[PDB]
Amino acid sequence: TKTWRKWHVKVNQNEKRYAIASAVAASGVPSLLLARGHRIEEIPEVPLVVDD
Amino acid sequence: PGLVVGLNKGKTLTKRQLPERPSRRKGHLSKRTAFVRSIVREVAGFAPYERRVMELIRNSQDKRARKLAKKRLGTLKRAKGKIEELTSVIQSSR
Amino acid sequence: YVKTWFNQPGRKLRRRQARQTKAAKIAPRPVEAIRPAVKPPTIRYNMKVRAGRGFTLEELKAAGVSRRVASTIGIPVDHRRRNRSEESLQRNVERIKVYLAHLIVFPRKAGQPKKGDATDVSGAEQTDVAAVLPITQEAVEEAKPITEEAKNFNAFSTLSNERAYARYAGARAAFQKKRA
Amino acid sequence: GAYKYLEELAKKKQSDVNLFLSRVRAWEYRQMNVIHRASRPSRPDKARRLGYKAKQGYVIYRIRVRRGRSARCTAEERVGRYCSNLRVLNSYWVNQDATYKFFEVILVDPSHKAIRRDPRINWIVNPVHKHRESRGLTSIGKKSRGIGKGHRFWLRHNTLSLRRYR
RNA sequence: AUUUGACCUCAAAUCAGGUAGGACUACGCGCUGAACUCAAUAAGCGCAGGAAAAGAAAAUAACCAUGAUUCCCUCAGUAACGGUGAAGCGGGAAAAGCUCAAAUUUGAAAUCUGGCAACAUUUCUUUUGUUGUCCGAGUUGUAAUUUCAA
RNA sequence: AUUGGAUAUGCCAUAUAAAGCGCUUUCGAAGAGUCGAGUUGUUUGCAGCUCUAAAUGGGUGGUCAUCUAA
Repeated sequence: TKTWRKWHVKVNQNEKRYAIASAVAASGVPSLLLARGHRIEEIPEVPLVVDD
Repeated sequence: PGLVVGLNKGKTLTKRQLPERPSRRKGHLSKRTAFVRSIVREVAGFAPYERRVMELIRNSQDKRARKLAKKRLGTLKRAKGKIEELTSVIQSSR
Repeated sequence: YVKTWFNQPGRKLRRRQARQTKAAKIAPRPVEAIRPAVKPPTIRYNMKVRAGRGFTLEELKAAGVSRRVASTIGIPVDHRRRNRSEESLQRNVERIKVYLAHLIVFPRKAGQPKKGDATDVSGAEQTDVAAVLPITQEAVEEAKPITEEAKNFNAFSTLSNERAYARYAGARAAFQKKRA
Repeated sequence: GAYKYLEELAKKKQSDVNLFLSRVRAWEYRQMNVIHRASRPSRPDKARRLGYKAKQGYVIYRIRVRRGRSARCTAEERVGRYCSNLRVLNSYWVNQDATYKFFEVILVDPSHKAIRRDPRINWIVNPVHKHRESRGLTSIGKKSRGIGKGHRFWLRHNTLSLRRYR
């Protein structure tokens, strides 16, 4: 084994921003959270917003 | 003409006269160093190939004299630089 | 022989700390010196302006600050560069003037503002040069009215002529010198 | 100043006076040792313009080396090895004959206080200047290894730089 | 005759005070250098440091000109050579400039090591200096001014 | 317990001086067996050897431009 194996991988910035935007949109959906495994049965509202 | 092509090609701006740079001066002949060069000249003499050039020039065989001078030094400009100097010494001796 | 880059984040962090240490050590003054506006020396980049090494003696003298004190107040001096056009001259001159106008000098020995100093110096603050002196690019020409003599002027017809003049310049250069 | 006259006379090496002096001096150094102390430099103008001052701490050694690598560099290395408590400042050609070239090497005693208190030569006391003549940091050393400024004057090729992201 | 004193050269001292060796070697600078382009590699030899080396143009350019060195991306696998293989420019990291010889202080060697005696000071009774006095170095040039940007 | 740099404060210093800036009615010293040439050797650069320079001269780039080596 050598140290100059390709350890890091380059991702396009637009692809990264696409994934992050989809991840936020996914977090704003109740059903995806239940599949994720979060016990949010009695969470009052999704997306959840709290004051400053 | 403010043009990209031509013998005066390039942009046109207001040209400024640059101040004189002292390192451009080197090669000038100061009066004091010229005097000192005179003193060492009269106290040291001339090299053996110079003496041969005196003999060659006093015999008036200038072609061979410049040919051997170029052979001794290596460049035609140095050979000419020698010749004018030793002829200049020649009329001074005369 | 291979050169691996596994210390790239480490080098980046070390450089940032060195900048931070430099700023802490010499905080009263900006961490970057003033730099002159200079044009690249080629046909491919002569349309841009970048930061030169330092100002010249002619620019320093025209601005009124001596080459001796210029280093002390933070104005780098380049003894090799020379100004071949006034356009660059007053350009770098006005860079220094705005620098000096925004410059405040703390009096030495803290006894009195001897000639060139600042009376009130409590407003000290470390700010970068780029904010006060933002280096710009070559001025982009704005819309201008149609010029009639230029309209009659063809264009590359001339570039063909002065080109043909340039290529055969030696041809007529011979012609005149041989017939004269 | 007489050093101008000394310098201008040193230019003309084929002069009758220079030829006679060189032969007599070269003969004298022959039955002298291969490396021997010279209490006063034979070319004071050359020594001064090379960095030698007539003060306690500067040492002049004369060395003869046979002809037929750079003789000036070899002379500096041998003198430096022969005087191990001295830093080789510079060296200069003084004489030559059919087979022997003669050089004078200027050395400085870093342990002497007249050197350690002089700000114009204090740089040589630092340990980075031990055996400059052997590492190739003298005038003839730099010229021999080709150190210069210009297009006329390796590790960047034999390596293949592999960046993190590629 | 010859005795006395100088200068020059060269010796001797278990003279006073210092310094060099050897080791480590990953990185650094040189010398040298094969064989199966290999490779200015491995081996051999010399020499340092915390970095070393390089460094303030006897530099690029042919532009509206750039402006010490080093490193990185790019130039570019291009020019070039017959597989080898750059550099200028451009973008960054970092920036800091200088010192001598060459000219008379001639109304004044103004310079400096060492010995002796005090005064001190300390990472330190362990360090580093100051003054006075003597001898010496030094006019075959030590100080101050000048380094071409002038 | 050390220090590194600044601030306030006290005491010595000796300026009969030194330095920067604008002008010249002035002069402007600048590195030699070194550059360079021929030849042999090493990967233009370097070295050995024959020979050996100049002072608006010398080096570099295609009369001009830029630098000022030893």
